[PDB]
Amino acid sequence: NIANKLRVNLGSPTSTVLNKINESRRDALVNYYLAKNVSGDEKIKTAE
Amino acid sequence: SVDPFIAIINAVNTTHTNENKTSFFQQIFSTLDVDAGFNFLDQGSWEVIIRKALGITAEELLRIAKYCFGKSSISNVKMNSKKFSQLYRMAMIPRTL
Repeated sequence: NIANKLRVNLGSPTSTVLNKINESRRDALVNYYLAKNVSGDEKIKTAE
Repeated sequence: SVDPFIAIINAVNTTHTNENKTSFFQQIFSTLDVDAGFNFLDQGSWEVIIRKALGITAEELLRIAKYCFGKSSISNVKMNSKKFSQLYRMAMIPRTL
């Protein structure tokens, strides 16, 4: 609730806060994709 | 420009055209539905996005919904593209000034 309604007048799609949102989201998504759900036959462990 | 002036006088432009990706309606109101139910007598999840667009507070949005619909049918409103003009009109005349 609080995350959906702190987005009301703050976090506009033309700002810099949403860039930090995306930077914190990619660090979760890349590590989670390294954790699960690739073709596991290829040795994919790091971000490179 | 043409689209906010139209949206002041008449329906917000909902036709996706040969522009970049989308229409003026999805450019301003990020994700809503023309001809959807809006219980803005109480609240909803649209109430975040309308304040994103127009820049209104809560009670000023309630007063701006008291006008342009009357104090009888605030609850069950099926807002087409012409009813969003009733909200864009009364709240973009101040901010362009």
